[PDB]
Amino acid sequence: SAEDKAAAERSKMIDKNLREDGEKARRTLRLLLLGADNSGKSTIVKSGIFETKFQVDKVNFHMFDVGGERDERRKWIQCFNDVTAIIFVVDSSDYNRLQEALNDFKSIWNNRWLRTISVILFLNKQDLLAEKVLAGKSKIEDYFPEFARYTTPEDGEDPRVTRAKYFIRKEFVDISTASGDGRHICYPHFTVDTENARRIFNDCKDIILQMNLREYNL
Amino acid sequence: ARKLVEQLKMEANIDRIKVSKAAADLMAYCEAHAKEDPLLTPVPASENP
Amino acid sequence: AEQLKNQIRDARKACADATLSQITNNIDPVGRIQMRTRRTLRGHLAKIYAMHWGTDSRLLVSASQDGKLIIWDSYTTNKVHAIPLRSSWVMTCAYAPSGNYVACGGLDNICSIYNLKTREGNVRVSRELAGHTGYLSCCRFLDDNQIVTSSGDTTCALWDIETGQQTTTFTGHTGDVMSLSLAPDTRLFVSGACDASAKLWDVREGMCRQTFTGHESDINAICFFPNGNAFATGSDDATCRLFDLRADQELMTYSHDNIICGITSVSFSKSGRLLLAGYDDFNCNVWDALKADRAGVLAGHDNRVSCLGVTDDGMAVATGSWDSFLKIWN
Amino acid sequence: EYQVVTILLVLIICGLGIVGNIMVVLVVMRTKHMRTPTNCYLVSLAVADLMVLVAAGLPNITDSLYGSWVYGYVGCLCITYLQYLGINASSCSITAFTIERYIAICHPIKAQFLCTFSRAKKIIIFVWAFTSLYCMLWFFLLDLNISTYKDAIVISCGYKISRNYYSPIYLMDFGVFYVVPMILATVLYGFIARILFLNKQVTKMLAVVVILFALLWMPYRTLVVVNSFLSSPFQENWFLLFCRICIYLNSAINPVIYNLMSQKFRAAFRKL
Amino acid sequence: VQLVESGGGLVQPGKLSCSASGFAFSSFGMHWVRQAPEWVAYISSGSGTIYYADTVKGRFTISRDDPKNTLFLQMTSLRSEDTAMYYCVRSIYYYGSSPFDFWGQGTTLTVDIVMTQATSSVPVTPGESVSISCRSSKSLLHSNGNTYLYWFLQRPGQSPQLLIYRMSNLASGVPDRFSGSGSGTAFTLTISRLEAEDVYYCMQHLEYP
Repeated sequence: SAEDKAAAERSKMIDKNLREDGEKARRTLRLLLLGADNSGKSTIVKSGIFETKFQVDKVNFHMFDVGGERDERRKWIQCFNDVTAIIFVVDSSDYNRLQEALNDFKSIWNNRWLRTISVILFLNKQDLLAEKVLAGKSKIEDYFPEFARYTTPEDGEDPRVTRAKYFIRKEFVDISTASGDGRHICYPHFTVDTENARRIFNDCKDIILQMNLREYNL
Repeated sequence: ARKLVEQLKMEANIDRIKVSKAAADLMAYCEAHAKEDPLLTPVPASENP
Repeated sequence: AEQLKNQIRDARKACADATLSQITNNIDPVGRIQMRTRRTLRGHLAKIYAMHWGTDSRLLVSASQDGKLIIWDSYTTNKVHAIPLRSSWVMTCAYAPSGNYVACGGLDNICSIYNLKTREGNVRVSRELAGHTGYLSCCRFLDDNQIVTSSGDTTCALWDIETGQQTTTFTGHTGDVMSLSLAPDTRLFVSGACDASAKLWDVREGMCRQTFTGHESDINAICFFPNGNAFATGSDDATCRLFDLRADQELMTYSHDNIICGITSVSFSKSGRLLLAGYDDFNCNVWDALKADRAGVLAGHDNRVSCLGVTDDGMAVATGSWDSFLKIWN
Repeated sequence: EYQVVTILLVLIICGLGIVGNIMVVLVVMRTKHMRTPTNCYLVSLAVADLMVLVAAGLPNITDSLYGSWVYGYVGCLCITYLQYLGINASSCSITAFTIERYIAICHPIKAQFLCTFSRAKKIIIFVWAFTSLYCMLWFFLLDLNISTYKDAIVISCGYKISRNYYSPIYLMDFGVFYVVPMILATVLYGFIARILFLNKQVTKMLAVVVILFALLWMPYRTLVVVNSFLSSPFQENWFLLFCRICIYLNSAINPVIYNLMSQKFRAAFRKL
Repeated sequence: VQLVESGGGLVQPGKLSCSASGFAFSSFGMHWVRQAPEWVAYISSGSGTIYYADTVKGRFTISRDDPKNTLFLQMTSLRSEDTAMYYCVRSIYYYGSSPFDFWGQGTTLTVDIVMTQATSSVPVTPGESVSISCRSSKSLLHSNGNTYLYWFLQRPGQSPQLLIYRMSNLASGVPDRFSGSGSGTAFTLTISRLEAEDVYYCMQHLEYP
């Protein structure tokens, strides 16, 4: 019959036009840009789902800033579980915008669907916190109650702010290394300057390599 | 608050029958179509492709 | 209005005469039946989010994460159309009862509506329904000029494809509304919401007629019984349950006592005694809707099954899953 | 006696790999993963380590008491083609797994875009075709002979032509299946060690693979290749049974060296 | 929505181009039915299938072209049997599709399974519910159950159309006064409530010539 021997030659051309559109959505490492609330999430690299893209040394990255209804993340987060790395930008200047990020980091990490994805934790506006310790207000001891007993090993330079910025970074990785199980681990950074378009490609090469260590039985 | 109480009377002042006849008529649809169901009773290959 | 909510709890659930298990105790069950993978509709290349069985029981769409909507022939495993999507984060799909229209909805708060039988031979979008403020979770078809739509901002719409704007808007939820389904008697529909509540709305009136509760986690799967007098939900707390419209209670609870993975999709049979259910333990299940048993298991997927439907005549069961393999059972 | 104890030394290390490679396939083909290329590159080794144990481990069990080819000519073409196929596919699906393993580690951002399940089939169906093309070449140089001096007219499954004239089949299997997996796993595992020293608890198990797959294929691939040059071929039982007890010992640890020392195979086995 | 062919070459025996301006003709079959005063080919989109004609089969070629939609034939040993009007057809098949839902122009070049009913001299009068019935030999309850049936409309105009595809159903752009019913290896076509602008053709589709 010339009908179903031609309605199946149609099916073998709709076959070969997905394996040429599926070899283009597998060549870019997707990401998931996720700031907290006006924390400089748009000033790190530079329809209703803002998908920004960039490439560094011939590796195309696609970051997916979701400007939805609110920061609930209850059901649109499972659509991004085939992703390489979440990016969690947080401004380190304020103290109401750090203890809110601590409540916004044990929800991403302690989860169900993101249990194989590692956070490239960016820190921004640290030159508005080092410029907020010379001001001398510095309510880090007042906001964070257990700050006053913290040394500063392995680091302009000032040991008062070096103990400060290492306190929150050790507070960031404290909820990280509780239940991470080696599959996914945080990768904190320090910075609003342009030296971080390499600092993600330099870090995603240790995210894939930590999968291929477990993939190829090493 | 001021609009929830008026929007609650639309789901409160309705009539509710017992669940027995609500499930007996659920089974009454089930018995009449338990022959023309190609997945319930595995009918032979006269029409299954 | 705290004490007025207890007036519903004494008039909708306290009016029960018995349970449903005492009705289906002396009923001869199906006992043990088994489906089998007749077809294997491979070709997708990402996670598959929704499918919808056509009216002639030999066509179905499938929506997947790779940005493709694909119409299949369920007899000869034959692809009919390739519809490339605008935003590839699609979570729902639809098939018109005329068979001329399909419609997707994604993360971009937008319902596109495609026309299949154009005179130019292609498939092109007829009316792009923008106007939601959250992600689109489900979309349906009443006729070729009426489409109901759930979204991720507690609002169910009721569009009109010729004009383009919402003729009705169903507010009155807390979280999102994750799935909705029209009735056979098409002047009513139901919607399962992400705040662990299920709302019975009304197409002609415009206000929500009833509100059903009982799930612990959030309801992401709803479907009508084919008589239009009942519907069965499925949430992420690994329990399904079937309510009823004339009784407003939870008559049948389809709880698997040894599973922990959440139900993703639910569709009844063409006779109302095969509750298909797509879970998160990488495989489906089959529930006898009468006696609440595990009469069959459609274990043929390796990742989670997200979409599942039964035809109008009752010919097959096609289950799609996150491993890009949609499989027809019989 | 002497050979009465080596009816057990052959038939329990060709049995632990004949249960260990069945332990591979029931883990791979009955789990619900996506069939990753390392799940596919090892079944190509778990059906090549079977044929050198279930078709080469016991023409030694049923012939240690006879001394002649008990299978005659219906076996000495049809079972010795499956002895030179469990050799050149359990040592050629190793250098196709090492290259897939080095590219995935020392170039991981350039090997999430190449290594696919549709690409693992592209090499394994290739590497079984290209070694069935080589083991069927034995057919036209393989037929048994009879010797009437031992106790009677008894000899087993030997060579049709003179042994000195069987040289170049034994060097193009030497330089392709022994010196390639001993050089391209020495270089391409030191490259993993240089990468794992820049950012290292598993690099000792990776240093076992280079030694254990070059000291267990060492005596067979140097005794077979010297009998092409010796005027009198070596024929004693105390050494030839030892130079191919390691061949069975190499294919009984490939479900352990390449498989059991993993992290995800053990959790996959714990669910089945 | 639109489709056109070109030609009508008058030449001694022993190339007529189409153009689907406004179509998706990279997703259409391309026939050429003769009906001289019955095909040529079925060049499908994705040209791996080129059937040919019962009169030559090795010449009178026809070459596919996708981007500008240049469907033509090649004048290679033209005979007196192809002296006809080739209607390129916007037919493509899937379960729900209508072959001959659209049709080209009767370019009019003046160069098997038997379903025989000529009746080529019938005057017409309105009002009476007439019924033509072209039946065939083999049972058209096929392996797929879809009857490749025989009732194609036409007119005194210079281009054809379709009335009854698969013995029952109506095309796109034609009126709905035509109808039909049938069974195994039969068809009773009920063209009733006649009017003005109402020849007529019945040919098979089951196998290439």
